[PDB]
Parts: sequence; C-alpha cells; structure tokens
Amino acid sequence: XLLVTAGLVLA
Amino acid sequence: NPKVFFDMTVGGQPAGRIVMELFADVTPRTAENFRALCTGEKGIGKSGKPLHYKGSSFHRVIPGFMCQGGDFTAGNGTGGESIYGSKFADENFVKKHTGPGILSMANAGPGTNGSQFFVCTAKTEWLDGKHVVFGQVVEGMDVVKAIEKVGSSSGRTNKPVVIADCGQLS
Repeated sequence: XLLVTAGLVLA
Repeated sequence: NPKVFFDMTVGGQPAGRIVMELFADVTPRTAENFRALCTGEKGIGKSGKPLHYKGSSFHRVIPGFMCQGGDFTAGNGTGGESIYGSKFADENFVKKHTGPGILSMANAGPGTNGSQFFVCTAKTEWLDGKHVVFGQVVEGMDVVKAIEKVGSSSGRTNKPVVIADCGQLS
C-alpha cells in the first residue's frame, strides 16, 4: 500500500 | 518555532533549499530531535556516526505520495538514530497529514521514532494517528517536487537525492 515504515516495507 | 533547512542535490546537481518550520510548540520532543539532527549539535551517536542528516539521502521516493529519508546510519533505510539514545515514544498525534509539505516521522510501529522522516507531496490522511506530524515545508517545496520527479512506484529513485548541506535557520 502506501506506508512509511523503517525496516519492513509493507503493501 | 525553529526553522531548519536542507540544501539538496539531485543526480549531483544542486537543486535548492528546502526550509522547514518545526512545531516545537506542539511537538517539542520530536521537533528538538529533528532540529538537533539538522545542526549536528550532539556529535557522535551510539552508531559511531555523527547525529547529523548532512550527507544522507532520500532512499525511498513515491511520486504523488511522499519523499522519505533520514537514515544517516546505514544509508539504506534500515538505520537512523535519535538524540535520546534510543527510539522514542509517539509524543502526540495532534497534528494531521493535511497536505503537501507536511513533515512527519517514519517508524516501525508505535513508539519507534528514530531519525527517519518523510515529506508529503499530497494529503496522507490514512497516516493520521500512526505517524507523528511535527513540521511543515514553508519554503522550497518546488525542490521537493524535483525530488518527487526522480521517484518511482517501488520507491527507488533513479538519481541519487542527497542532503548536500543542512542546519538551523532561525
């Protein structure tokens, strides 16, 4: 999807 | 409220100055962390590298969404380090993702704030309550547009986007 993460990029 | 800046290069070419106002009057802890990482005030972190955004890159850019950076530790999106000696709590979620230039904290779930941040290139309402908004681009949003232009759907840039210089403006 459209997330903003730090390590595991999700959908 | 303090104002900090990034002088950017895109593909080695100077692209301009991004000027950001930090909401210290709303998010004092989060603002101070960002502000300090702009000046380099605190020196060397536990990672052995300067607590300083200078020289770091935007490693994840999705056009129409946001530009992500803040990894001055590993320089690959896995690193980053706050000034508090560890990851810090979500201070509050008073400020919402209301449009372009919104400056917010990237994380790895609740209470995992480090140094990684993102600048929105549109409204990102779905991130409300999950990511601490702590600033707003007030000058040089056109520079962010130049960064957005080299992004992709995967988030991979096609030119290196670098913070050539950075610091505090007021």
